[PDB]
Amino acid sequence: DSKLKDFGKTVPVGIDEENGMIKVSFMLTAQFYEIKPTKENEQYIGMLRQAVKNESPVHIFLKPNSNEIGKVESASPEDVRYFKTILTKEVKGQTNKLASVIPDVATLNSLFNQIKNQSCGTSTASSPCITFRYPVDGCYARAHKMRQILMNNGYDCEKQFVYGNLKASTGTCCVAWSYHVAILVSYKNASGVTEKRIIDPSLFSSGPVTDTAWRNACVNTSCGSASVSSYANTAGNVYYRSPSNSYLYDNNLINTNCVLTKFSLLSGCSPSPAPDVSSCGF
Repeated sequence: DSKLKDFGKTVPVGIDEENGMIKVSFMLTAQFYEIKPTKENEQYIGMLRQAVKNESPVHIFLKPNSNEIGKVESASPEDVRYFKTILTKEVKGQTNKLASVIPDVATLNSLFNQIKNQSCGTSTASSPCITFRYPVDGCYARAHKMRQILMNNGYDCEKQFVYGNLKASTGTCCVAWSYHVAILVSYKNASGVTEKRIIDPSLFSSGPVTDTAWRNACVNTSCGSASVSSYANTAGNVYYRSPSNSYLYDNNLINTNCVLTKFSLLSGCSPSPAPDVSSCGF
């Protein structure tokens, strides 16, 4: 209805009960949404539970200015068909050939610098800049844009998706996430042995870090309760991976650039929830 905020259609991917609240996660967005387990909400909650089970879409209405779900409606058959097409079990490899392994640490560091130079809030960056300074949401777009920079240099990489009750701190404020993603880059060390590091300037400004260290930064207990439930490594071209191992792609960065543009001026841990990006297509 008009009193509720239309979030649009999405596929819920997780549901749990924490502190008398039902916490729901959705595809692509890293934000949690909540719904109170009241008698009035029992059917909405059931619709969500079944949709999580089956990875099927629903239509979400939010209480205004909040992450609280006020209503859940069924998705159309056109919706079901549409979501099955974009959130797929069809695996599509990267078409143009690139080197999957960076030749040395010096080149890894060069790549890190090129990526960090594209941060929103730096004079070196070109539009759309990468919105590292806005950790609330958009990890998926930041990671895909980071990958593009590697590809501009003739390299590909992996993604690592980590999932759970995640919390991270900028040093001055906290965000909560249902998942996070960054690029996982393979490079040859001094002895020619392949090692991997995450690059993620939204969490580590200094340089590439181990994935172990990066996942730890996603469970920052100074922010509240946090834990990891899973992680998965994927091909770099995967834009988003669901907890059911379905893939979403963004091969022309249509979605990536749209999201980065939408968040371009945002910084810190507000606004939360992040602005609507449902209009960004693929």
